[PDB]
Amino acid sequence: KEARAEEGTQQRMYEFEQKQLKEKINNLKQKTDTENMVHEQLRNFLIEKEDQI
Amino acid sequence: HLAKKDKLDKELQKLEDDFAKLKQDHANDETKLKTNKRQQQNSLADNI
Repeated sequence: KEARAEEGTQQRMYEFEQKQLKEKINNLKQKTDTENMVHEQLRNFLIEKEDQI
Repeated sequence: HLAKKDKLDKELQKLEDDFAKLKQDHANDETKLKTNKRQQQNSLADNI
């Protein structure tokens, strides 16, 4: 029972850790996309301001 | 689990590199836009 339950808990923790880790590529892509969106908004802002001036 | 982690952790460096270059481009574009706008303001102020 020790062997079986310890392996089961080890796999539970490994799978939870895998769940947690299989998000960093998505987070990097989301970060790049958010930077692109911020640049888009601020560039529209800058172009509009220069045109108005 | 360790092999899973090692395989997951790759393809990341490309994300950071692409985002860094993208942010550099964003900063350059914003600086250029702001400088052009400020030059337009300078022209307007000289006219005034």
